[PDB]
Amino acid sequence: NDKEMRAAWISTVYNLDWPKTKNNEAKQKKEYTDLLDKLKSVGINTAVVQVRPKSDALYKSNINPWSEYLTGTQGKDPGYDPLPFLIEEAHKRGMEFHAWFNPYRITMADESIDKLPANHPAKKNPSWVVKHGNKYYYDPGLPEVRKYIVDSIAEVVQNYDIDGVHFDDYFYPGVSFNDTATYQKYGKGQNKDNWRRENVNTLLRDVKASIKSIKPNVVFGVSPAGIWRNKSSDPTGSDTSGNESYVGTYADTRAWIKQGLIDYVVPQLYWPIGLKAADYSKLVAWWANEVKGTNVDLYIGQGIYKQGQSSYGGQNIAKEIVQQVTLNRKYSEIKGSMYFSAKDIANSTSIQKDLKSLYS
Repeated sequence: NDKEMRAAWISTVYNLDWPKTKNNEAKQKKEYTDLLDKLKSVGINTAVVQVRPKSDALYKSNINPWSEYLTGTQGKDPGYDPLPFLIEEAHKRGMEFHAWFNPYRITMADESIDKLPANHPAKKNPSWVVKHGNKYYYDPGLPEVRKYIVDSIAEVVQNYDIDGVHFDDYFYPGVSFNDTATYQKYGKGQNKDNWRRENVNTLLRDVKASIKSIKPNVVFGVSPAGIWRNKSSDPTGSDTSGNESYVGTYADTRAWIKQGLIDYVVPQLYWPIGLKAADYSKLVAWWANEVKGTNVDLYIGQGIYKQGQSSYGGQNIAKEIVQQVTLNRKYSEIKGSMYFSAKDIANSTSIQKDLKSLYS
């Protein structure tokens, strides 16, 4: 058992949630504690903080360079290690802390691979690197890549009092990923798509095992995209027609659940109730079902960033959050929620009011 999960994602990429200010220890800290206070005032009991937004570290590592989002320049030492502060301030307020990693990302759109610092693992191991479109990734199919990611996670589990380790929804960036050489070396001739899915499964499985061998009671969870497979691809799938995690991304969430490769799962149900392509009410039911008779905790990823902007087709989730969570609580298999993202709680008094009424 446990109390209802009420988490907020605190994203560090492009300084989305924290920190707003660069090159200012005192202000970064105050911005974090101000943010935590806001989240705690509405019932948030867990902070899920992106400590590796981009093959980098918001912490002192012997493996991964300092994150550019602290100072503007990757590899630049900010003069303090943020992570202990971020954990200890969360714990002081009675909140759990999950460290959030992006495993395969190296660059964002259109950045140069030659502007990485010399000790960057992708600089030191160029054979690990795959270009897809306007971005570069670590190859999920290389054993050495998976070891490096396991070792990167293990360092944090060893050195810090985290409660959880968390991956979000980025696995493979598309079907056309140029892993031919790696497939030839390790794929045993298997169907390439299944091979890719199992590369992802293998990473999750090695990470869980590494976590447990250091700290048995630290949890491991993943927030994949809200659709695994549509009914049209697999009749046991969901009555939906959106994008499927099973094939773009090769995030085979069912298999993760069936084999207990994770302690919790957080499908991103970032759509309104009654939306034809991805109806929230249908997906909560489907996912409640997926975890029946397992020990995997299900949390719903809540898309409160959608507040009626034309960018998202006028979809307004924030407006119906009370309805969404009230529906969640009708399923005993659902053990709480994760809100994308913390800035939306911070910046909107109506969201605050609505969360307070759910969590008082």
